[PDB]
Amino acid sequence: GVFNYETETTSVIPAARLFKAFILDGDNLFPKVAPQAISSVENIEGNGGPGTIKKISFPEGFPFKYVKDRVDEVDHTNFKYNYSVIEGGPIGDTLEKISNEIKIVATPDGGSILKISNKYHTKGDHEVKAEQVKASKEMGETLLRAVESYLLAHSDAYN
Ligand SMILES: O=S(=O)(O)c1cccc2cccc(Nc3ccccc3)c12
Repeated sequence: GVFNYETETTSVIPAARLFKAFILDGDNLFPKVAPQAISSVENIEGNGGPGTIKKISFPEGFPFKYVKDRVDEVDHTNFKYNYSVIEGGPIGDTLEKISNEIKIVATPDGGSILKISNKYHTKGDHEVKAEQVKASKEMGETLLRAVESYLLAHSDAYN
């Protein structure tokens, strides 16, 4: 079945720039700005649109070795990005996939709000518990803050 978790968070970076950097160039940026959270990002198949598979490797000592993420949809107009965790880490005989949706909305103060949905699809009925969702939110927030700091310090990046 499906467990749905939603959260919101804010950024001081304008939506279109954040989307370009944080969403569209995560493969380059994440290992660069947050090597302590993501060791590498490998493009396995696809040119960036629906169906593109990436392998995200975590550094030694992390709970999981890697996940493979599949790009589901990329909306350049409305700053929406949907992707699914389809292999590795928590995926296996109890969890089929985690389907994620991210939308970035402009705010009049020149920042943005990120609205995030994560839907865990389980095999049989055993539950997703707070600890796995908490860890996921922590990682996402660490990645956001690292990218934000980089975009603040490198004004010519992603204009
Ligand atoms: O979805 S993620 O792709 O990890 C993600 C991507 C980008 C930014 C995120 C910010 C906060 C939490 C996330 N994950 C999250 C995890 C559990 C519950 C709610 C949000 C973020």
